[PDB]
Amino acid sequence: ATFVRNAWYVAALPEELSEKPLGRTILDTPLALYRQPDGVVAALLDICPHRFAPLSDGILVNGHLQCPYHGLEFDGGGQCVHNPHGNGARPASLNVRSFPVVERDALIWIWPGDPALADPGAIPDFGCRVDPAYRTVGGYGHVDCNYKLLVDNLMDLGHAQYVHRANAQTDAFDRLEREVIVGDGEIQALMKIPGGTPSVLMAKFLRGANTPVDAWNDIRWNKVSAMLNFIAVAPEGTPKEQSIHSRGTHILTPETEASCHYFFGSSRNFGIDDPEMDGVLRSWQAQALVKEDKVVVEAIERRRAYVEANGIRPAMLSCDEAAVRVSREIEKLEQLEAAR
Amino acid sequence: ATFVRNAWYVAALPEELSEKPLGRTILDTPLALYRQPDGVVAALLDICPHRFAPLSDGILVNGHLQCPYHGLEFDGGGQCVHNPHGNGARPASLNVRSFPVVERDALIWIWPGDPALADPGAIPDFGCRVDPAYRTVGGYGHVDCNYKLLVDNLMDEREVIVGDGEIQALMKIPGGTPSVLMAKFLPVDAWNDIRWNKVSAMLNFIAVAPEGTPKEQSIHSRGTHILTPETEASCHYFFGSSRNFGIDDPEMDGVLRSWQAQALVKEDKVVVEAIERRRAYVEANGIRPAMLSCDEAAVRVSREIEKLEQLEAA
Amino acid sequence: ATFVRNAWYVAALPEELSEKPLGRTILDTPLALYRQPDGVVAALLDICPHRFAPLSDGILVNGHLQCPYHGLEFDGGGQCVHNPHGNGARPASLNVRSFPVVERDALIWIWPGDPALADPGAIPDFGCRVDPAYRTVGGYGHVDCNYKLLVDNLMDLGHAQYVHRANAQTDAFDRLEREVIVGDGEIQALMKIPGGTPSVLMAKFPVDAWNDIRWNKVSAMLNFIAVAPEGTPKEQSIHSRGTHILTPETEASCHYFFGSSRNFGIDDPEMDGVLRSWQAQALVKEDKVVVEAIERRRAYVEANGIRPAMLSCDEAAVRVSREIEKLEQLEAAR
Ligand code: FES
Ligand code: FES
Ligand code: FES
Ligand SMILES: [Fe+3]
Ligand SMILES: [Fe+3]
Repeated sequence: ATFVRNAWYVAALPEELSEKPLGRTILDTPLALYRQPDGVVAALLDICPHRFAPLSDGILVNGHLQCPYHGLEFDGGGQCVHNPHGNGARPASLNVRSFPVVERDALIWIWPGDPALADPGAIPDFGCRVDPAYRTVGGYGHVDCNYKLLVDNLMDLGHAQYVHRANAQTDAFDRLEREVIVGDGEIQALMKIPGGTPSVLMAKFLRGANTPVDAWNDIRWNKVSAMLNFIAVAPEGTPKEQSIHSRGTHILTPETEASCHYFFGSSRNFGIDDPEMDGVLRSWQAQALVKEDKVVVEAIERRRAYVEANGIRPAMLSCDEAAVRVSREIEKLEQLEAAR
Repeated sequence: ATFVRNAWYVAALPEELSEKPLGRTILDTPLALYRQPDGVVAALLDICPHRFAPLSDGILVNGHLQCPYHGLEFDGGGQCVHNPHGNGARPASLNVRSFPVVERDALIWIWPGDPALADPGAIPDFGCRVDPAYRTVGGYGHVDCNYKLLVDNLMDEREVIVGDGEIQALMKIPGGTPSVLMAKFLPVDAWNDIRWNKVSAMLNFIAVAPEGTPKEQSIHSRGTHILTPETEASCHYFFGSSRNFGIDDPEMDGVLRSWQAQALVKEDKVVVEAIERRRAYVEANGIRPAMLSCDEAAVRVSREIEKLEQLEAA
Repeated sequence: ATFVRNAWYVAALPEELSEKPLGRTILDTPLALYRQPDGVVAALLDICPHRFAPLSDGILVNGHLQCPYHGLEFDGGGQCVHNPHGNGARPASLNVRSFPVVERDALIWIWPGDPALADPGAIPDFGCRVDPAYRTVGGYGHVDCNYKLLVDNLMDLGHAQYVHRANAQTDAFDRLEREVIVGDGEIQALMKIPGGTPSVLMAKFPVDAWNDIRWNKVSAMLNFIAVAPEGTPKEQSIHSRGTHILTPETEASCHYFFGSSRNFGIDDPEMDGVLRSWQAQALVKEDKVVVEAIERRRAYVEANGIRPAMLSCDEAAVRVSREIEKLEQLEAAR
């Protein structure tokens, strides 16, 4: 598998983690992820340097992760801090690899490449997730596809018109206005849907109001595979910036070449103290993201062998510009990294 | 990934198909099989030309299959007939592969190979299946073995008659014994014949009459036994019978629709699936099967298949 | 992948075998194992020479294994003895491979390698299993690891302080002493565990305990777990001699034959229960979970050239591992 290792990836949502380790593989690298007694998250290679047992099946002893096999103890920097055996000697050979972690924007970011190069300034901005003006709900999904298929999915949100038609179909789809803005390490795909009846989802945002609206569904990509969308709806002619909206976290992290982790969320500026609106967004996430999109991209992954064996290449449509530009940027990053 | 692609295979029974597409893989080729509003069956490659979504997860829009991902619509010839996006242009690059398909003898026949060579006149004759003189019932099953194993099993006064892409194994038993099924409709002759056509389509003839009687006027069933490879190690099995006895008996219909009664009893499925699991060992150790006297027809068939494979190798 | 094929392996416990065949794969070789009416065990390649059906799914007819598919019948030497078809001729091509088998010490040993070379004198000694002075209970487990991982597990029995902490803990761990003695195709790790409080298990039979293990090539081990009052001679201890015998199934899976042969409470059903409970919990659950997890990490370890870092407890396991690697490479280079 080719992955871009010198980049930050979301490995977990903070609420997934505790003093009980979580074993999760990112970029074909098995990790043991836990929150220490002092609250700091650690990420260790989930392979004990002694005989390769899963540290993730161990427990904390004195805030130190104890290997379940012969009881070596490790701190969050991977240092072996206790060896129960013989003279108890702890040479550097017993230290386990530790991965840089930044807990930011209610995300656990990990750097899986050269730890010397881990630069917190490179972490994409998802500040809305911790902004008290936004209400955020979301979760985790596992998907049996190459993460690039879900990047493709997200970078053409037009797919919602079909894949999510029961919730997302608009009668103004024929009048979509698209632009693509290309920045440095960042690409935006903008979509405005002018003058339509609100979709079923947008009508729920508005609490049933069914008169004509403008809607937007923009998305921002940052390398490698972190996206933030803007789903918004307002009375015709009222500015974007004044709209009720959800900024959607859509972040992918490769697991294996043919599987990935999907971290999703909605950060909304409306109905902030409304458990029933929470439910609308959670049920949307459960149906759209973890069911419908999964089913499409997992089917596409199953067709990979045929496509490759037969030299089949995708045929592009007018809606693909942003997805293609992103795909080419990822490929470029992949090749740059394969040189190092 | 060794198949004989240049041949007609059954992909479905007609009763499986409707305006809701069926996704089924034959010879490692995923198909979307559906009936258009005019009744006519279409068979498209189950891979959208845009981004490779399963067209079989789509629905018809004005009789045209719509990709479930971004809404490209296709006709039964695979032509893209609507592009929702932008200027709506439909360059030839948006067309999807369509397979030669013939509905005949209550079977859906598909040609997975070189479409230039697909001659509908070469489709095997299963006419009994739509002959009103016969009551025809049957069904479908899936098996986790190479189809050749089931062909071998099927093909096991004798005579074996060998022709070009057809082989017949005939057996007559004078003073023979009615099958349990037929006994009650009767000093008998019995017949058990089977006909193979390339690659894996068989029709048997199981019959009993008073001695003397033209086997053509016997009490008899003609059994449909048609295999289609799914992967190298799995197959589809279409079975059925066309009978001239008890034609209005629904209980008889029932037992003749049973997979285990008519096609493959569980104990034999266990055996053939186990044989498939021994393939790796057999190949690694250069082990070849040892044939018995009962294998004569199966061997002849096996050799013809291998020749057809070898042709396609280049 | 690479196995030591020229060696005896346990393929079954005798109690697993009957006139109903058992299909089991050893060293990537599928076998049909059964007991003939005269009591003699046969082991045939589980691939009918006709069309490759599992003979192990058939039954015996007049003491002969009958293929379930078209009913060829075979004797214990693999000779085809009946062909129900045609003239019933039995050409030599119908015979099936039969493997050398020795039933000894309440074990079924099979030689999967060059049959010219199978010397029954080479089978290691597990005589306690049929010694009237000992009571033996045990069984079979399947494990999704390469057998060498479970050899490691068994040869460093100081994982029991952690993996088996609920049953096997003892404070005296601080003060382990462990002696490795190397012999010819045989390695032992010995151990006094002195003056200590007994582990939960020991209590179920201040104490001295011992926990020795003997390995013989390829992967056959017998341990010695013993406790006695402080100051008591190792040899007057109540003890269990543990059968711990591994046989490769595939590159990444194995068969585990375990047993306890004890010299105490030998008429006592409650003790049977303590031992069978330990075997169930320790060997088939806890150790299984660890080694199966390590197996899953193999791809990463190999891809990244990672080598193990050894501790003071590892000598015996390392010596054994070196001997197996040596046998494995000695064979593949011929
Ligand atoms: S494998 Fe971790 S201490 Fe031995
Ligand atoms: S994958 Fe079919 S329209 Fe996009
Ligand atoms: S496969 Fe055993 S008798 Fe035919
Ligand atoms: Fe979606
Ligand atoms: Fe253990």
